[PDB]
Amino acid sequence: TSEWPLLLKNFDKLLVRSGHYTPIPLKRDLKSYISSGPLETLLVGYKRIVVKDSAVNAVCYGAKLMIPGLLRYEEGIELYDEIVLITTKGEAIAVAIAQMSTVDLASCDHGVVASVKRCIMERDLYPRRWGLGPVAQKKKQMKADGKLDKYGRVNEN
Amino acid sequence: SEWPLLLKNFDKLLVRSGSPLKRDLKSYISSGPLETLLVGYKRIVVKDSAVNAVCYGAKLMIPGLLRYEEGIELYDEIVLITTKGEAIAVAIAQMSTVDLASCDHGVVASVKRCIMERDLYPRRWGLGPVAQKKKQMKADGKLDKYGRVNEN
Amino acid sequence: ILKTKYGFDNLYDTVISVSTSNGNDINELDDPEHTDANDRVIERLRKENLKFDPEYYVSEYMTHKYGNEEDLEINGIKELLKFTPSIVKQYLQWYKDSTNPNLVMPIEFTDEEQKQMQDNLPKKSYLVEDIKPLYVTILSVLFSYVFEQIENEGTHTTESAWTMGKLCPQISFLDQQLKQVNSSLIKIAIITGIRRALSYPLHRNYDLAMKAWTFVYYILRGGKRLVIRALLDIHETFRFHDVYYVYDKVLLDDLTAWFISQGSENVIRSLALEMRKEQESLSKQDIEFECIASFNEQTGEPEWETLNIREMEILAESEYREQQQ
Amino acid sequence: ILKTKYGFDNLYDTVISVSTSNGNDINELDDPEHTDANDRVIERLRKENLKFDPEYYVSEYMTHKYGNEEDLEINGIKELLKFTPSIVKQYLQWYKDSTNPNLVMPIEFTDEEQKQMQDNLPKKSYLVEDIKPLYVTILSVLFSYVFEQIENEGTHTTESAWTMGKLCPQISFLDQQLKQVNDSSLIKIAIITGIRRALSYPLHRNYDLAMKAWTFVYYILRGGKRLVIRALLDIHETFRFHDVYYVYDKVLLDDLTAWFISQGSENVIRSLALEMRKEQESLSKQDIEFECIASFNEQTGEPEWETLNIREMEILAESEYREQQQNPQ
Repeated sequence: TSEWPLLLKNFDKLLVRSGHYTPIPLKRDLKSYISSGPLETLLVGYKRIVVKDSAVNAVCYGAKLMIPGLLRYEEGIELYDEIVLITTKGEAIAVAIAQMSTVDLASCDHGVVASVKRCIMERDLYPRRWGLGPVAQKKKQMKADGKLDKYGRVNEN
Repeated sequence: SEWPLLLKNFDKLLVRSGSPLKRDLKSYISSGPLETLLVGYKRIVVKDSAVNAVCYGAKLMIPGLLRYEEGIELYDEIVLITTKGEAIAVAIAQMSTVDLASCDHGVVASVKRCIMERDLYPRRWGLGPVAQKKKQMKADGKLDKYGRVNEN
Repeated sequence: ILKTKYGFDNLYDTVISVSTSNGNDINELDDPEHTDANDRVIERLRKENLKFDPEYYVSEYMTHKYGNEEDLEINGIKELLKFTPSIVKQYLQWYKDSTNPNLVMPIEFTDEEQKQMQDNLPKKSYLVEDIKPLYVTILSVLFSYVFEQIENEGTHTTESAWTMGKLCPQISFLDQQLKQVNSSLIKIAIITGIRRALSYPLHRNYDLAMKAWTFVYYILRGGKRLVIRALLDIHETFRFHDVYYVYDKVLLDDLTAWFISQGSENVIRSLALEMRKEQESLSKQDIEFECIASFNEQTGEPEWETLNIREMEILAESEYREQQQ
Repeated sequence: ILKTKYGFDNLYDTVISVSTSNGNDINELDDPEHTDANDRVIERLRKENLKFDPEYYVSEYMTHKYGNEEDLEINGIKELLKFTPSIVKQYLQWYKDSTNPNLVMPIEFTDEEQKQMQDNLPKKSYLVEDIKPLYVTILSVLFSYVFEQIENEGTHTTESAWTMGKLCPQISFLDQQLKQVNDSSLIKIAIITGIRRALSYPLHRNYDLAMKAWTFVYYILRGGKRLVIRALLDIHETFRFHDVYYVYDKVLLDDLTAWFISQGSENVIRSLALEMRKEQESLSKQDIEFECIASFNEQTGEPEWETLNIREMEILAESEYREQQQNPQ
């Protein structure tokens, strides 16, 4: 009664056939049983909003999508519509609720575009990147050169 | 032409006034509670003996049905689930709630989109594995001169 | 790494790798853009041995031979084995009344088939030197098509293209070579079809695989036009798929167009007779796999053993007889 | 293997492993049913060092310090740093006018909070001997809550519990011990842990942001038992509402709130507020260290590790930036 997997809740609402009764070991994670086929067709029904790469990660963390993060939007998006947020690569980020209509998406210079209903993409697929050299490797090169202090640490100046 | 599934009809996408390839869904998908995406659909619980057929896109027949939800109407988009609560496929209802209760034969649903991997519920052999049995026979010398399992 | 061309007459590239980012689960090559012809054969053979499931194979065999009515009803093997695809029924009905059975079967293409040839196939002329891999591709793809027709009792499903693609080495592995560098190629194509039909589809049964090869023989005997009817059906099944259409682009568009303009009735008839001779020379003892017998106690690595499918059946029949005793 | 009990007073088992089959991505233990308390600390420390991304950290620091208006608008750091959650505003507004601000803050529980305490919490009596890990749990769970409240600018999202469970070692790692087997030191460890996790797991990884959250925990604790209950009820509700994460209420939060309501001490809470503040003020960037992968051996595959504190990472990044800006490329 109390414990049931997500898709097995409201178990009473499930009807049996007349005749023999075969009573209802643990399931796996969706990511573990999911096919490697073209499953993105399951989201083709939803209207789309293309998110700027700089805003992708925030959406994976469940954060609201703001005007600076919007790149492209579909016609006919009405307030509160269930939509899909996609990258420029065509990856599905999340299923979201439209927080402004297509007319506002065209005009507004600020505000909430959409709020996340269900995250689809892993966190840190589009992480914050450092344009210059990796810091840990820079410290190793400094140990090799003797450019570090007596305590073996990077000093100020 | 070569565009990704979710990027088709690209012209229909409007801009505001004023090239690395993507990954497979299985490669970028979160390990979170993503089965909530299917909570909208009405359900049909599939007998373990019929799970694999559904993963291969085959039609679901009366012998494979275990439980069905109230209010399933003909042609409704539904979800086929296991007794463990795993999502097998998104399917089209080929009979109503009244027929599911009465019919002793026929097509229950036709697969629209497979979700579960093939062979997660494979055909199983109740007795010992055959390859293991042949090794035990090599160790005992119960095999022929060529090193094969003989008739009798 | 230099790019390795593939598909019809090795004219294509890039398409397959792009498709794998879109959910192309038919492709079985790890690196399609940088795998030479010989390495495709090596990878295929290794992956086929990994794919084959002896317990699944043995279970299917036991259900067919010893299963009760309910076991057989859920499985469907007996119903599949009684099924005759529409294309084959057309041939057999014509053959039964034919005054000269060695002649080719007459075919009137439907309005739908004519529109398909006019609107969906390339209009370019072909000057292909190496035609032998193309006729072998036709042989392999006809097997995939027939097997799918039986398995689904003549109705396509959303996974019809997957089944066909998986049973065809020229599609799944982009392998038109079939044989490793250290008719025989026809025999290899038949054995490959059987091995793949015992490793990939829902129903894994030797008699079912042999039934499909027998039906390929009849299609080939029907002649060029009957083969075109089958090729058009295959082409349409892939064309209609939002992901798998890439196999029409890289192989089936040209294979079909080239066959229509350059296919030889004599070559097709010689192929029908050669494949039948090779098929009849085969037995279960020719169908071998490398299987995991155990796992290394110290390492966990798998210990491999070679078995033909008949040995698997005998061992399973011995276990069953001991259980029933 | 013998089963290892977990949660409140180590009374629970099985629940967590079953949840991982339902998409519990908060749990970070490989084997929750067979991992002892000390092994949870070992696993946590190893996984925290693997999780920490120095390039992400450094990028966040550089955006805050040197980013233009467009960079800062998309990031959101400056707006988060100006935000005061509602619970803190309530305390600060009361404190500003209180004639004696060393006393406890008066609290009148809302109709919803009263219905929550009546309908959602266990009604059993508590006789817990070891109360110190429970007060430390309250501390860690308050930091998680405060951090989430700031990061989301006071509005919950579908991932609010994920954030709360991740910055909390008693949740993600079922670790109430915090220290390896070879009060004040445990408090300092709890603060450092919160900072290390707040710079490794959430969207915004900023030291000033982590310290802001700890300062707000101090204020909540200073407010007293009832203000702490207001926060605990909010945490409890965020987990209760999730179809998967509710297991953390079952194994920890249901009992911790009910035990705190009936057995929580005003004196202990005040002593805790003053001790945590003293420990927080004794900290600097030099206390926040990580082991980072500098390279991989090409022939061996073993990652080559290097130890750095967050300040060394910042200096190295500032040197690279100055070289990029001062010199023509």
